[PDB]
Amino acid sequence: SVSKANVPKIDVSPLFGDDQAAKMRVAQQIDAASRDTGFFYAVNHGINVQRLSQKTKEFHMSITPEEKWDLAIRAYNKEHQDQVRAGYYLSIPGKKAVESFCYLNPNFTPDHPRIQAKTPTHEVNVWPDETKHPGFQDFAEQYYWDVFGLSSALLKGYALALGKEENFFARHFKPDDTLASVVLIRYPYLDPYPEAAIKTAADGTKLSFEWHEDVSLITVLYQSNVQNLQVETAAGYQDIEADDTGYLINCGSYMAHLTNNYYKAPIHRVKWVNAERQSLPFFVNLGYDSVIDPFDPREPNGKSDREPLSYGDYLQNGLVSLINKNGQT
Ligand SMILES: C[C@@H](NC(=O)[C@H](CS)NC(=O)CCC[C@H](N)C(=O)O)C(=O)O
Ligand SMILES: [Fe+2]
Repeated sequence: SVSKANVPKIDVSPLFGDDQAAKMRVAQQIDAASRDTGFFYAVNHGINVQRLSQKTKEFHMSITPEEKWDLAIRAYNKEHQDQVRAGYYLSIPGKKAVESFCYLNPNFTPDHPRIQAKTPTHEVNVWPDETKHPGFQDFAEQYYWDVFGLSSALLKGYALALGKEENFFARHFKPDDTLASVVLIRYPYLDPYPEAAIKTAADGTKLSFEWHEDVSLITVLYQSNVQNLQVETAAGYQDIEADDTGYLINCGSYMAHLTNNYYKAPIHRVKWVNAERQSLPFFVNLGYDSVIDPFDPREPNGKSDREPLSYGDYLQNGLVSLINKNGQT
């Protein structure tokens, strides 16, 4: 008595090519999914997810407490005042089970103009010692570009779905300046599992992370094959099936803003499961000054009474608000 949500599997391979009629047939599927539950699995994506999972497991199981403090974001280590987003997010044994590592655009180097200007939401990534984690930084940086490619293709499908030219979103999603992030999250098996680390929903469901809409344009997520996510629907919360061969895709609240809620940002939550598993989201964020004029695909003239919002303003407000609502992660 918690039924499964309709989450279609869509073959996105035409989005990488030049068959325009085939791309329109993919765009139709994206439209349908975005108007129903808001979630779909992208299949035939070209990314080696098994390897991704293996490399990530090797990192999570070998990092030590010393390394974690040395990489910690400022919420856990006061000496690291520049690390708001990038770094290690520690667990608190007996109180908080989850732990994670976040990194941003590898092009945000010490000489990048936005780093020199000290613009909010831009940081230089921190990495563990190469001899303790051979090949990890290089793997993680190449993964960023692999998922960036998949995301650009997906944004082509969303633009066509909405009646726009294929580069409508993608032209604002650029290697030199995207604020996109990867998060490598570890959810542990624990015996006993501390009650303090388990939250409870109004409907009685045990949770690891409460209800929310994503802070993103779209979210491109790989998870282990253990069911955990739920989406709010007409008929209550419904289970999203796991599939550790595909990427789970949904719209974030910036997409909802731009489309006047034609494509809603679905409300979803993370169930508590006592299992050792991985959750590896890529948050598709645009540039700091990117602005798309809002429109409404349900209106004849397509006009909307929403005002333009720059991406940088959206993102900094969003990330802080999500911490205030659902806690530091
Ligand atoms: C999917 C994953 N959830 C999450 O990652 C949750 C909700 S979408 N996301 C966040 O807390 C936002 C992380 C932002 C990141 N630090 C950045 O600076 O860009 C999970 O819990 O499994
Ligand atoms: Fe989410």
